[PDB]
Amino acid sequence: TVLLEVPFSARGDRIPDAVAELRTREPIRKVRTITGAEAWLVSSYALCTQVLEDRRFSMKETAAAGAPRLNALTVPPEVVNNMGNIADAGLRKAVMKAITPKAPGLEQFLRDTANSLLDNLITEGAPADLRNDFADPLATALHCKVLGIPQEDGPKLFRSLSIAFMSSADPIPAAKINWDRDIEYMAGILENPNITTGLMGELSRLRKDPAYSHVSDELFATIGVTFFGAGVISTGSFLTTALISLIQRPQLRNLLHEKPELIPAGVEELLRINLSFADGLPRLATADIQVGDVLVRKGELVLVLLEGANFDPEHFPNPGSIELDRPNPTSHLAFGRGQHFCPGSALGRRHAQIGIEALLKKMPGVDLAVPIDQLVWRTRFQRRIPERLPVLW
Ligand code: HEM
Ligand SMILES: O=C1N[C@@H](Cc2ccc(O)c(Br)c2)C(=O)N[C@H]1Cc1ccc(O)cc1
Repeated sequence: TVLLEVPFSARGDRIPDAVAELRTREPIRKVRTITGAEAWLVSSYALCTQVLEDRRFSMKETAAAGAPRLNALTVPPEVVNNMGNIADAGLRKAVMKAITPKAPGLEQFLRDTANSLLDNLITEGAPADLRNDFADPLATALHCKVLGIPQEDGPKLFRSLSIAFMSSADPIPAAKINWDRDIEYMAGILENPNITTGLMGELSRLRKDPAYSHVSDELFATIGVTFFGAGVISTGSFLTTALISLIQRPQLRNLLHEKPELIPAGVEELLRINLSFADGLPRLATADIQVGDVLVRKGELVLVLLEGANFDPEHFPNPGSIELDRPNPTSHLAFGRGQHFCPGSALGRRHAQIGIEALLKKMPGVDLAVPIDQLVWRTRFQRRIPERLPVLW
């Protein structure tokens, strides 16, 4: 037999039994990735947290030439260090402030957009596709608003994402074509006097402030492309797979419909059980480090399996059940942990909370319109998502 291959399954509606078996028997284990490289797969909560909290397991160094790779880069190697570059430029605080869900009227815009999308699906009649005609457009509209760019430019930027977030064994020619085009777009945005709000409006002002005169135009444009792409793919894919988990739990769907004040706690549990990340989070050891029973050596690749941690019964008893009264509800790893913890975590929560609130009000009887096994799971991608999510109500 050949060495165990990752990823185990592209399905986002069920966790393979192999995960709990590995976690119990071999919570750090050698595997082979799609590139042919070997890596250490970490699958318990305790070891996942250890890796993510030790900066000697480096994100930036995953991009080094000659390193064992989870997958091929779809961005320039410097962009793997995006958050470090933002910090070095003195821009971290300003970026964080621009992506909070607390801007005036942002939540009202999200509710208005979600309700408009749902009204259009109702008018058209069932079946409706909740990914392509709800979750993704809501994510795209949110990110255009947060960035300050025209809503009408969302669709073209969005069309780059089915390639940009591929998890490929080899470089992707289309990823470069789309990247260069999207960078050119954001560079034009920085020069566009109509763009005065949101993240791009703020970056456009900082760009002309003397305290930032030597920050490169490349970085300013890159911030726009990366925050659009990462935010849209992550929120769209999370909401889509959360809606599946909700539809498959009619008792919970009815509880949240009747008591919407529980939606935040329900979204936190949906984050915990979410299988949206298709691969473990990659890190390269910069030193020899003991992790459980394995001495990881300098230069080796480690993969932090989020669902390994989030379904670990030693941390979350009865892990496959959504329970709204856990004592450790936000201690999941859905947004990562440590140096690279997701900077858009609050916006991602609010996107999902508002999307679910609106859906349950407009379509309280929402149900799958096809048997669940008929969903088509995207392969070789950095997220797990169904190509279409057909529902009736
Ligand atoms: C539910 C939605 C979201 C989920 C589940 C999610 C998940 C994650 C995870 C797990 C990481 C850690 C990656 C790693 O450590 O290797 C991360 C990082 C990141 N996320 Fe999110 N995310 C979401 C929403 C967003 C949003 C809305 C934005 C921006 C608008 C965003 C931007 C980023 C960026 C830029 C990073 C990289 C941070 C860094 O390298 O230090 N995410 N996200
Ligand atoms: O900001 C970043 N940090 C790192 C780490 C990272 C990688 C994949 C993700 O899913 C997440 Br989330 C984080 C990076 O390599 N790239 C960007 C995200 C990004 C944006 C647009 C793209 O086309 C491709 C990647």
